[PDB]
Amino acid sequence: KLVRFLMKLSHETVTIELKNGTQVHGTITGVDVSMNTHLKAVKMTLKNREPVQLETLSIRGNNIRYFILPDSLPLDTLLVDV
Amino acid sequence: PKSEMTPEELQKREEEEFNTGPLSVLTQSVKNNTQVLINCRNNKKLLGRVKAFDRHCNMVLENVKEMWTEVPVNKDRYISKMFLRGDSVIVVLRNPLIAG
Amino acid sequence: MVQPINLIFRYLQNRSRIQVWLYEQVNMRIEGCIIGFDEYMNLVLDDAEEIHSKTKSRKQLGRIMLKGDNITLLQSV
Amino acid sequence: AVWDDSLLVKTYDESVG
Amino acid sequence: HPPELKKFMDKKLSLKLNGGRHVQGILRGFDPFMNLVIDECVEMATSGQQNNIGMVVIRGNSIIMLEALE
Amino acid sequence: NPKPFLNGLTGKPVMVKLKWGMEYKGYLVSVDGYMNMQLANTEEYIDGALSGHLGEVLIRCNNVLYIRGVE
Amino acid sequence: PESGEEYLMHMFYERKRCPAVVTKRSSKIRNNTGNTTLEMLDNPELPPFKCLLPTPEWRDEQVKSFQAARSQVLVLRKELANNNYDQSGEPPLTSDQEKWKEFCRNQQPLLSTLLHLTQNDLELLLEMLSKWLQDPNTTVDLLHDVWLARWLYATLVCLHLPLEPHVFSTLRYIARTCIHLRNQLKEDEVQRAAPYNLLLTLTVQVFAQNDFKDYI
Amino acid sequence: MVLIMHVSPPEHGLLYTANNIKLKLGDKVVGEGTVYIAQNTLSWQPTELAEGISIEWKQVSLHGISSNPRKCIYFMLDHKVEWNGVYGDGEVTECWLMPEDIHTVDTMYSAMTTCQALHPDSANSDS
Repeated sequence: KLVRFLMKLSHETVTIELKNGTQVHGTITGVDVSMNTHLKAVKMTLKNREPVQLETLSIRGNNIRYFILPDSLPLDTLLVDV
Repeated sequence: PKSEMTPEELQKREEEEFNTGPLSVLTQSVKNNTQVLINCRNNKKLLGRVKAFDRHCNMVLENVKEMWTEVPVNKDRYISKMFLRGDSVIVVLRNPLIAG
Repeated sequence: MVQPINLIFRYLQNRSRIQVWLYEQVNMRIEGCIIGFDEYMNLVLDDAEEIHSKTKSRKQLGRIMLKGDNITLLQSV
Repeated sequence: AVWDDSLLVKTYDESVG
Repeated sequence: HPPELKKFMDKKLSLKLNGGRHVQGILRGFDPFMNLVIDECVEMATSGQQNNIGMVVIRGNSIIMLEALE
Repeated sequence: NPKPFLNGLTGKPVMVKLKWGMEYKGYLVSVDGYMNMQLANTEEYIDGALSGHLGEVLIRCNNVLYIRGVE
Repeated sequence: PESGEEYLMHMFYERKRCPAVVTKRSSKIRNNTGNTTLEMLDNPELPPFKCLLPTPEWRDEQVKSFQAARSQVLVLRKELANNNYDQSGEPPLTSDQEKWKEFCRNQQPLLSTLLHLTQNDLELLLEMLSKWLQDPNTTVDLLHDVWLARWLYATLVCLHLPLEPHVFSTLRYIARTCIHLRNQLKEDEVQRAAPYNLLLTLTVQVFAQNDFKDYI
Repeated sequence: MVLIMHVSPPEHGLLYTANNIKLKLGDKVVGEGTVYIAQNTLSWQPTELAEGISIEWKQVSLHGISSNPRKCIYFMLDHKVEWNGVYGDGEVTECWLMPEDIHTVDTMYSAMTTCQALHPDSANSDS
């Protein structure tokens, strides 16, 4: 059911920390049921390396540590599950 | 104790499970607006309040302080809103005493 | 063709002492006698021991449940 | 836009005074 | 899936496992869970030494790299 | 088998060794279908030394190396 | 009644008979835990004189100015990438810190200089700048020691994003020390407290480390 | 797992195949060859080498479209690839598929994305 929360984040800009310490910053185009996350206008910084720019990026759900959500995100609204 | 029940009883069951099972820790955070200390898999610890969680320990957290050490200095980050993937959790400790 | 489950049945049936190489570790192995298991290869081991390779020393554990996702390799000793 | 090598010194200075 | 490791059946393999461990041996079987049975398994120690460990079961997830020796 | 063994440990002192090396000793309050565990009066051991008293702890299933009963 | 696979079917059925979730409390010893608490980074001075602090209208205005220079750096960086500027073609920079201190004191953060530094360089320069506030036996001022402030700003604009987590940490130390410095200000003038106010605005606003909100 | 072997076109499940693709692993540009994007594996066969690389989808942490100078595919493997005499002898490997025709980049990305969705997991215990 929480993946359903992530699926409502289309068009939101997030920072995602991956299991390997990589940090991905971009705009969510979609999240699927397996948590695979698709983004555009991406800036990705591997742990201790230079940031690279990507037009599009898809992340395997099992590679995600956490999402840093937009401060302004209305959680209470998004968490209503009907 | 049944493989398939009514959709009303099936939410009730999951709610019984969250109350009496190992995940009651998370239930207590949501219910009492208390903080949990999570020993995250990335070595680091996360201190914050559980806004929502599922059977897999995926969580929506607010006012998270991420804390770690490296070479011997203590480090931290504040994250106002986070979605934590369940399998990144090692242990969860409720009511952790801190400064005052 | 040899089926992995058939090797397990055999070790359980023969009460063989087996040694498990671990996924996340290298420096330590687990040894014991398989008295039970499940489809995920979670194992119940009697007279289990930690084997610390660098010192060739052992720590007695008695009866344990070892999670299958830690298994890299199963060897009979 | 493009030039004004100062910029970072200028925007800091004006942001303070 | 079945016709992927099928070609390696009774062949001598070199397997790099995680944690920088290396083993060599003959593939005698596998299952859908990707557990392998390796016969005449040889543990290649970093000591340079080699140990005959007989027939073993190896979990597919622990295999980083697979190469045939024939 | 794994399931009956684990149920047999509920309400008893246990020692849970994690994949990462740490050990947690305490009373096993409850378990679930995923093998998540809840311990009471938990003490953490890093390298066999007491590193702290944690009280009530949830251990997520996927971190466990082994579990054993104490005494 | 098993053969090979057969014991697996005896087990799937054995666990099916089982309650799956069992809960067992108290019985032996139990009692409330005395615990070991948690070693925590102490919160700064709250501070004295909330009048020295800035207007929201000012904060929001100063953030526009930052984000604008940030976006204008991006413009210049893209124009460099089109003209095939290989960052790796950049020779090795000193790690001396003292050789650096003299450079920043005496040379300014002009784009010509600043654009030649990799994310890692900026990363390191910031750690340097951080340490340059975190008690140099110097009576630091920012309002006076302008070169510091000027660089701190520049360095902050330039930092490529996402920012690594230790960059956030070595930024929160800058937050803390100018919180400190500013608390030492009377009413020691609104303009003398001005740099710190900007470097806090930024920390809370730009780098969204709101666990500062109440110091800006 | 990653297999090192001569790679031939897969029977069925193949989504995309193109020749004239340069593969870059980490720093070394390995060479040019043909890519095969199939439901089970992502594989590449150098034209000037005997052995190729075949990768199970579960090993591809992420993938996307970049421009080194130029429009190309980027992907990351969850482990360090040790390819004898090629690339290998720092927990992940960075990779690029660089076709001479950039018009193919979009088609390759879409195909890799389709395959990714075909490879989900149970409860998981990663890093």
